[PDB]
Amino acid sequence: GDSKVSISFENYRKVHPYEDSDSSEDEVDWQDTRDDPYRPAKPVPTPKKGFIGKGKDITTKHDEVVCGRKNTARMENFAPEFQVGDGIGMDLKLSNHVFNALKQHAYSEERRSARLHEKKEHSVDPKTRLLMYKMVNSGMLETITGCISTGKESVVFHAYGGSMEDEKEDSKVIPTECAIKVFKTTLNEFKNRDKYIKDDFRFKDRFSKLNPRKIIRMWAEKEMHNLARMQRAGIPCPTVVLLKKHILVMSFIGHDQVPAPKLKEVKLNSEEMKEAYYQTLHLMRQLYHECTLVHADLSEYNMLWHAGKVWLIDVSQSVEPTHPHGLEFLFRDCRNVSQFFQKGGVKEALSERELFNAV
Amino acid sequence: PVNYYVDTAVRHVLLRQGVLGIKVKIMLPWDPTGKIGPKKPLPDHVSIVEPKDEILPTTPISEQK
Amino acid sequence: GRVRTKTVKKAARVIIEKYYTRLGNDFHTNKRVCEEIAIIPSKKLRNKIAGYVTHLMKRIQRGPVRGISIKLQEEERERRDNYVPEVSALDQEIIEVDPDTKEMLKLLDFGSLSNLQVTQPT
RNA sequence: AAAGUUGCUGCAGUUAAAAAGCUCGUAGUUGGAUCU
RNA sequence: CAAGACGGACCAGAGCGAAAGCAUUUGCCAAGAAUGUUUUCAUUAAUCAAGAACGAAAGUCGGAGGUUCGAAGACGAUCAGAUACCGUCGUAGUUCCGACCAUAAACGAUGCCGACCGGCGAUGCGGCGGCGUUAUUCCCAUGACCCGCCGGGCAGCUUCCGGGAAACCAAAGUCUUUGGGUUCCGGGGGGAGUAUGGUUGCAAAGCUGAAACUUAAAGGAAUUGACGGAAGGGCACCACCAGGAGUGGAGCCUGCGGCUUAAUUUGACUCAACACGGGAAACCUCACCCGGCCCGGACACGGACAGGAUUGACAGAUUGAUAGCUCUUUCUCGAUUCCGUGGGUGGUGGUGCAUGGCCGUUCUUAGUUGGUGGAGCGAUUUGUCUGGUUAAUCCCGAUAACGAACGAGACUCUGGCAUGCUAACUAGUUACGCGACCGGUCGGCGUAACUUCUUAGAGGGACAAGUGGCGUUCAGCCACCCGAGAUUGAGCAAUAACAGGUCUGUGAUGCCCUUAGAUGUCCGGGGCUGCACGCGCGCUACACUGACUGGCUCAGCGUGUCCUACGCCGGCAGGCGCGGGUAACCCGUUGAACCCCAUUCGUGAUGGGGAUCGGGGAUUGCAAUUAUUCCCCAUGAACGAGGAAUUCCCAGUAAGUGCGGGUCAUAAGCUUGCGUUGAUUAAGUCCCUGCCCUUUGUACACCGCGUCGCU
Repeated sequence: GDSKVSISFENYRKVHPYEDSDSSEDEVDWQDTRDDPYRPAKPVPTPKKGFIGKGKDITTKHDEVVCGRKNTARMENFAPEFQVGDGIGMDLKLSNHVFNALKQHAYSEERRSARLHEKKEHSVDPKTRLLMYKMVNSGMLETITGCISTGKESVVFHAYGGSMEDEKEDSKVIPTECAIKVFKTTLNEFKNRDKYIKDDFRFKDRFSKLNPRKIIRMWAEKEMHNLARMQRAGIPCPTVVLLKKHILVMSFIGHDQVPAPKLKEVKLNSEEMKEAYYQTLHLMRQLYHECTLVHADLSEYNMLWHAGKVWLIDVSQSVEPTHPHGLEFLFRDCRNVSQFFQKGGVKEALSERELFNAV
Repeated sequence: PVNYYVDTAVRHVLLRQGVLGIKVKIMLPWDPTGKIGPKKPLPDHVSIVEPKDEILPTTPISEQK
Repeated sequence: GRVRTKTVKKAARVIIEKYYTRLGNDFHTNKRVCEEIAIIPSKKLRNKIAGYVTHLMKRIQRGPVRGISIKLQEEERERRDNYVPEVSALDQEIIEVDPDTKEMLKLLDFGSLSNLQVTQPT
């Protein structure tokens, strides 16, 4: 009937001189004529007396045959997702007990598809801007001046802080110039940070099932804690005044809304480079010994030169020495610092292994 | 085969609401062209002719003709 | 890798099932006679059908085929099927029997048989 | 009335509502054959 | 040694008890089922309001004694918030005597008594009959066994008796073919077994027990699997290992953002945007801006108009413009019209979330769906698998399934092979002759052949074919011979989908917006390219395996009525003349580049590398100002192999190298193809990521937001 691998009965065919006999070649054409059933009936206006004719051949109003054909034609105007068949080619006398059920199903199906579509349609950030405006209106920050540096994970904005009129003895002094770092929460690229977050015992049980916004908040809290630990040990770092969600406010490094230049961008002399290398080594030793943390992101951009002093920033990725990758990260940071110092012409700069042993 | 069996014909109809597209893909049959259908069959169908039922040997017969 | 599909295997099966006589274990002899019977399209289908025909008649020499059914089965299996030994294994010279069965025979009026030997269930 | 969703006709009671924790026991209800 | 406790292992779907419950020896006291009975009474019975005895654990009064364990209570750890959680002590209690309490998932979630309807053999007790075995062969009975049978039990297994919504039940059966007897008790979900009343108890609480009101469902079985983060399996150079080339580090081009601007049209924003919109824009393009020109307003009505509706216009003023665009100048033109009312046209003007079509993506996957047959009332299920097999739901074989169809495969184009075929003056060779040079060379000339080279058509050829192992010895997998190839690269691509892109490709388009100082047409100029900065491709390099120069020497697609040969002038860019080619006829034997030999440079920001900048020259174009290009001197800067991260690739492959086409009046750093040189590593995995696929469960449960204020 329809198989590809087929059998042929040619040898059993006896006689066939004139194969194209005019018996199977009937020209069947009924579409464009008036003999096709798939054509409108050209409806008669509705009778007022309720029937057509008289006597015994009175064709009444509903007249179950006529009403069935009419209900079939009314099915033909259903929803596109409905499937009818060939109800006009075969004489289908469909009744209201059946047609009304099918009509109800068509309505329910189209309505539930519309509900699914409507549920589908019902599915710095504006929340960060609202938080910044609320902080500015609260008197903590006088005015948001501008953006100082744009990073991959966070945006740093320089601003002028306000003068709090509340005479509290325990009130922290608000700096005149402040840097607000807002962590980017709309970027999905922050996925490798769990390599430096899950290994910390202080937040592993919380970051085991935290949301990305909660992960950003925990990262901001860890950065604030690292900044507080660095400030407690006397290391040069920005002092955090207040932290709100994914936005952390710290002391700005510079003057007249100008950020402090990085070590790579600063053209320092040989004695200045030696002093900067010594200050960086002392800061690394203090962080390893007193702060008990490894920066793990120490480079030329992470260190800023201000008033002849080296200041460390971006301590969000900093981890403790007890982490399983703390020693390798400290060695990598020491190697980067040694390479940066050797590039600057510091002959007194020790090697990576010597710097790792001394730190 | 989709080049010489199906007859794709797209047309646009203009209604009150807008435009409806119509695709009609009619696959031509076999039975080579007595005004109907292409010559070559579908490049997969193999049809096997049944053998003529031959005479089994019973006795060696030499008939001179 | 190189696995034959539905069409080529089914075609080779029906080519084995009927026209088994005219083909053979030699490869190329199959090739042309496939062309002589099945009006087949490309030669890649042909040379793939004629491969499985040879690979299936090599398999015939190992015994029956689980997929085909023709009642010919070479000319040896027919000879093997109607084997008759010279002496029936049922006409045994002596048979060891349980006394219960002998009681059944005696109750059956068949108590005078001579080839029976009553053994005891030791 | 449909209501066999008040059930004598004619409902249910393992899991959907439901058989007392168990036994004795009075009133009640029903009670083996057997006399033409 | 003492103190109280509890009788494990023996302990089983066994036993007894009305239930709760009931395991140490021995004795005493009454009880009790079943059995056996040619025993005695003779209907004395079944179920039961009231009423009564018992009723686990917990609890309550008095006493006794208190091993252990232990509610309460006391410690210690544990933290954004622990107060559950865990380990240590410890009261009542747990133990015995005498009185209350009378409740349990007190369950078989299945009242009691009686009859019938399938089968089977285990187990406990009693009884009956025995082939036979043991008490060291027992001297006869007798206990421990075995083979049966009966009655009454606790259970089991099997069945298409039958029933049921089904799960299941041999009773939950013998039910619309509806009646053996009898007790209790239910009537949608809550409110609620709550209030009130009565009664019991010392008490806690028990028994009895509503209403108002509120709600359209609550609830029981069974089916598919969204979903699993639950687990394994499986596949992928848009994943990894080993690696190669890199990108990211510089300069430049281009695209997208931001910043400016009169405008720096426009869409697209993980893969599935960012050398994409054939989108490399002097005008056009061109939508955008700054200003002008025209009606190119069809057709219908009304008014004007022949005693003119009008059109076009020289000279001057204005004007970038022989822009009557307006004024002066007064010459033309014979209804071709004009002004409003209507509604037509033209839109690169709005909505891709109103659309068609096309395209992209899930997916270049591995599925999709009937027919007949089986099971179930039905949702549904088998077919569509236990396993093996493959690139493939590709296949084998089991098998209540048998056969199919779409997809994959087959197919079509291209590549490798044919000294067999077809036939070449628009292709080539050989021979001979003619030469030319020193028997060798000639792409240097002509006729005999001829098809090997070149063309392009048929036919052939390769199939796991043969061999050896592996194999559920099937399906097929590794290795080898012979062979040109034991096998390339693409096109087409299923079911179901996406608010993916496109109204900006259409005289495709629905609702529209505008339509005469127009979002319509055309023109002039500008802009799309403007630059502090960011993000993606791409191109040059970082020098010695290199650069310069000279010499040498080989292609393939494939364009061309513009492609160009040849001769002359010029250093080049170019210019002039004469030709051929509408094309295997001519460019062209396409004397391409990398590469091959020789010279010089020798680790130097060096002659590496040419970003930036001046001057000149030529071409194309109305117009090169924003350098359009191309050429010649000069200027010679960052860059000394590149952080985090990241892309692509398995064999004529990656890389290196140039040629053609598209865009093109002028043009490639893009892209589509094409040859040339030509590798390393691996031939394996789920380690990352992504996608699968099978099994099991499977259609937001609970404990941890408030203070005050007056009317």
